Amino acid sequence: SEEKANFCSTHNDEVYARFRLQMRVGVRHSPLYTPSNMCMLDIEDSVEDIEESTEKEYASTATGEAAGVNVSVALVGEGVSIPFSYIGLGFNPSLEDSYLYVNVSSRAPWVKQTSDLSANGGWGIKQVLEKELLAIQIGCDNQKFPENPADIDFSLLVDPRCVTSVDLHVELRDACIDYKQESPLSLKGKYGDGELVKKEIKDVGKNHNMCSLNLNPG
Amino acid sequence: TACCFSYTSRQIPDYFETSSQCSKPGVIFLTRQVCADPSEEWVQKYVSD
Ligand SMILES: *[C@@H]1O[C@H](CO)[C@@H](O[C@@H]2O[C@H](CO)[C@@H](O[C@@H]3O[C@H](CO)[C@@H](O)[C@H](O)[C@@H]3O)[C@H](O)[C@H]2NC(C)=O)[C@H](O)[C@H]1NC(C)=O
Ligand SMILES: *[C@@H]1O[C@H](CO)[C@@H](O[C@@H]2O[C@H](CO)[C@@H](O)[C@H](O)[C@H]2NC(C)=O)[C@H](O)[C@H]1NC(C)=O
Repeated sequence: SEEKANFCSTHNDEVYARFRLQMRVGVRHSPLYTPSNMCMLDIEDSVEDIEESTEKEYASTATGEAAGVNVSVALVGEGVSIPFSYIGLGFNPSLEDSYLYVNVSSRAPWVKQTSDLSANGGWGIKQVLEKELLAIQIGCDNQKFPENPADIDFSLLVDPRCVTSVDLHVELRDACIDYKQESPLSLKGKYGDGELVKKEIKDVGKNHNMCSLNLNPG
Repeated sequence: TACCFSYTSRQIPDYFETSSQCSKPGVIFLTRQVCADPSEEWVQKYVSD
């Protein structure tokens, strides 16, 4: 990018995290579901205390609800804030079984500098690596039914009544990795077929409703 | 009605038992709502239980 490279070049010595999640959720609806085009999006950031630790807990939490499915995606850091800036939904509003696509991306440092994790002899990196958690939860909200060190640490929790499948690719990496041979910060996470959803998600706008929330930069 | 598809590797620091048929077994832990396996952290639910 125009903004990007000229920034990255200016900070050879730094490490800025970048989080990306592409996720496809197999959806199905209840008999009573009533098609809707609605789409609810939120990104909210929390600070909590571990009294055990000196460190504070920083969670960035992205939520989206379309198609009767409600999705939560929380990235929980300990002493370190990786903040989300963008969430994208792609859904089909109909009653039929379909797929739901979720993008989540953290803030771009060239847009609004995150913290530099290399500092203090890499203090932050040891944190991300040692205690970073990814929590993804998926529910059929409001619906009523008839009755190794590179691997990201994620809990993936879902409701089988509306969720038929989940596949996702997720990455937590050095933002300027495209200008580095190595980076101490490079985390990967797959569930199901990630390499697929990473391609597929890049072109569902033809046959899906698409909503997106982007946070103010600055 | 939860069904856990991926657990957290790092046990830290009420409960549920996903064994309601389900795809897999698990312990959802209220804390977020984080997901677990059967290995050692059964301390918290079987040791602190
Ligand atoms: C997840 O993130 C990716 C990356 O931002 C999004 O990919 C983008 O997808 C759109 C449509 O899905 C592409 O649209 C482009 O413009 C016109 C639309 O009229 C289309 O005819 C072109 O052929 C072209 O596809 C865009 O190129 C694409 N960008 C990249 C880098 O892949 C995707 O929308 C996001 N998924 C969501 C919100 O579900
Ligand atoms: C999706 O939405 C449902 C309904 O909003 C959430 O489940 C309820 O959570 C409330 C408290 O917020 C509980 O008292 C209810 O017992 C829960 N179930 C129902 C059917 O109301 C659910 O947590 C949401 N899931 C996600 C991932 O956000």
